[PDB]
Parts: sequence; structure tokens; C-alpha cells
Amino acid sequence: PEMVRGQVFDVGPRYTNLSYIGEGAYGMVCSAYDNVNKVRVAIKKISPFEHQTYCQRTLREIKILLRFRHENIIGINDIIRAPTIEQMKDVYIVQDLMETDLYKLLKTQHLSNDHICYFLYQILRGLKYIHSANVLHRDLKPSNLLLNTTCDLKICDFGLARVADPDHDHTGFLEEYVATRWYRAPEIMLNSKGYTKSIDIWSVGCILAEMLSNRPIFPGKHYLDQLNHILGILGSPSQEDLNCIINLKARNYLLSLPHKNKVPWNRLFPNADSKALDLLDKMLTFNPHKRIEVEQALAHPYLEQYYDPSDEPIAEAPFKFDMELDDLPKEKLKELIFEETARFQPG
Amino acid sequence: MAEYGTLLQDLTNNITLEDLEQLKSACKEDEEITTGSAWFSFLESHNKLDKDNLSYIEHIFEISRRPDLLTMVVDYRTRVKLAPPP
Ligand SMILES: Nc1ncnc2c1ncn2[C@@H]1O[C@H](COP(=O)(O)OP(=O)(O)O)[C@@H](O)[C@H]1O
Repeated sequence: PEMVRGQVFDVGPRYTNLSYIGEGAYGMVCSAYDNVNKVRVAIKKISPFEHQTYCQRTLREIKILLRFRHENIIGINDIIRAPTIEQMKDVYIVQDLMETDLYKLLKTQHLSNDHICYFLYQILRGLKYIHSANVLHRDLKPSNLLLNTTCDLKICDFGLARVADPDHDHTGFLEEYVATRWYRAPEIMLNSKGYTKSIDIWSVGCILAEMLSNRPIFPGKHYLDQLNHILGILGSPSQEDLNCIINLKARNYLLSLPHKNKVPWNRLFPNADSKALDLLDKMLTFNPHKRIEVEQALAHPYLEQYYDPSDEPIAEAPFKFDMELDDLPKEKLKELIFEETARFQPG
Repeated sequence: MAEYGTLLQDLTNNITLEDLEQLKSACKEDEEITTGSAWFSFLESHNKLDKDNLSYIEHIFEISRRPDLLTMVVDYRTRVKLAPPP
């Protein structure tokens, strides 16, 4: 069994010459030579199916990624797993090998306005599709946006994605796998339900601000600190801003905090494009109902030169089918994983 | 030692029977029959709560979206090569 860095990486006779890329959210990531397509691919190993929420994380990542066909979303090219369900202790996902991600990129380059614009467009172009499928990503961040030097962007990792349902009660599955909350919408952070598509717009807003200045906008270290960071820039919430908060014990907490003034965007991003900030201001609106929606963002004057509604495709297989209702026996999820992955076996 | 008890009470005075339900749901994978201060002494006797072990309640107060609770824990822990686009 071909193995990388002391770990078993059984990627069959098809995928050979493995190279350790890095440690990911599911486990080890490798590059491999695909002997059928004559190219190097990326392979993610996803292992122990002994924890329920991890099986959840895996099914979402598979099911969603496997029924999406979009230029700006990474696709699954192959899945390797044991022929029998009892033997399936791990699952290998095979994707397009991408040169870098936006986290690594902002870590090295300072981006030109032109580059930012195109990247933002692609994020939103890919998002319009995600949303039209009735899907919430919930984990939009630089490290989840894969590039290669041609400037092609692909949104990745749908393990935390849920079907858009404001009536869904929050379970902490979100914070079980993502502790950093720099890109978390304020209402996610203090409500417990009512999360809408606009949580994803907020994240993109955070990603935009981070492309303009390379520093993250709200880099809070802890829970209460993250809230403080948001009000530190956005200013203390307005009369009706507060009305977005269903959790009265949270609403009172925000009110108990000392007054903070709004920091004008041009004072925070001295030499950023004026069209870029007007868009940002709408993406980083505390009030999730006032906050700009994806389709409207693409139509913003800042993306003037890329906006083409005929080349911005919507989902054909939307998650109306499946409210999805996971959070059930783990042995059943493993079966659903075995099922979803079955269309890649010798048959 | 005894000041941890002072702000165990502070937390118990701020957990209504209904908040208690939202708090035990947040302790998902980790028996139903508990009521208020019985929750703390359950956590304590399962090594999830000490004078020095606050990790878990700090976490549960976040998942339950209770900054008012967590703020009391914090406060009495501080005392104690790119190609051009088209
Ligand atoms: N398609 C890909 N091609 C090349 N490298 C990738 C690809 N996808 C992910 N990686 C790399 O694998 C590692 C982790 O994978 P992943 O878990 O999806 O990132 P994250 O931890 O932010 O969810 C990172 O170093 C990431 O850049």
C-alpha cells in the first residue's frame, strides 16, 4: 500500500508518485499522477468514520460537491473507497490540482485593484450558483478559495454547507470544526437560528477587505473579542440593527457595551478604489436584511467589466429536494457515503 | 476556592429552567433529568468543571449564545507570478 509520511494512502494502481502537499481539514492532502488522464491531481484522504459529526462533514462535502457543475467550484473527479461497506474505513477524494489558495497568495503578494476585481467577481459568480441551489457555504475564507496563476478561482470545501433554512436551530457543529470567527456574520454569532444566504455575503465582504489591505478586517481572538472587533469598525448598532437580534440576552449584552463610532471606510483603506468600498459597505452591513444579496453584488458598478448575466449560470439540481435533515445515526451516514461514492467503482 | 462558588451561584441565578434546556442541548454527545445547579455538579463530577477548569462552560456559553454568562466567567477568571485578468 503506497504510503506518504508514515500514513496509509491506498490510491490504487491508477494514482501513483505521491507527494505530500499539506495537512487539511479532513486529513492528509497529496498530489498524485493520474495514469489515465496523464496529469497530476490532488487527493484528499478522509478517514475515521467513528464520529457522527465527521461523517456528516463528509457526506455534505461529497453530496454537494458531487451535484455541482460550475467553473468557480472545485469538482470531484474520482472517489476511491473499499468495495464493501464493512471494509470502508476511509475515503479518498480526487480533485483538480490547484497551484495555490487566496490565503497563501495574500500571505505573499499585495494585489493590484485589477486582480482583486476579477477574483471578487469569480467568488460572487460561483456564489450566485451556490445560492441558487438553495445552499449555504458557511465557511467562505481565503484558504477555501483555490487559484492557479491563470487567475482561475475555485470555491472549495462544502463540509459545513447546509440547505438554506432560517428555521434551523444552531447546534455548534459550525464551531466544532471552525474555531476562527474572522469571517463569521454577526448574526451567526449571536442568534441561534434564522441564518440566511446573507451570512455568505458577509464572509465575502470580509474576504474583500482582506484583499485590499492583506490584513484581516475582524481578527478577534475569542468570542466576545470578535464582537468587539466588529462594533469597533462598524460603530455601535442602530435602533433597528438591534432588532435583527432574536436572542434578548445577546441584544442586552451589545447594549451594555460602551458606544463605538463608525470608522469611515476610506479612512481604513486610504488608497482603495471608491467603487470597491461602496460595494464593501453593503457587504459588511450588520443588519442581514439590509445587507446586499449576491445577484445584486454582481450587478455593482465595481464589477462593471465582468458582469454578464448570461454567463452566470444558476443551479439545475437545487436542494429543494432534501431539506437534508442530517443529525441522525452515524452508521446510517456511513451508508449514505457508501451510496454517494458508488458511481466511481469498477461498475 | 470559595470565590469560584460565589460565581457558580451568579451563573445559577441567571439560568432559568428554559435556558437550562438550551444549555444541555449544547452539551449534545456528552441522561436528561437535571435542573439548574444539578448541571454544574454533573459537569464537576465528570471532570468538566473546576476552580481552574473553565474550558467547557466557556465553550457551552458560546454555543448557547450566552455572552452574559460567559462574561461572568471571563471576569472572575481574570480576577482569580500572476497573469493579467481579461
Ligand atoms: N485542489 C487542490 N490542489 C492542491 N492543493 C490543495 C487542493 N485542495 C486543498 N489543497 C491543500 O491541501 C491542504 C488542506 O486541504 P483543506 O482541508 O481543503 O484546506 P482547509 O483546511 O482550509 O479546509 C492545504 O494545504 C490546501 O491548500
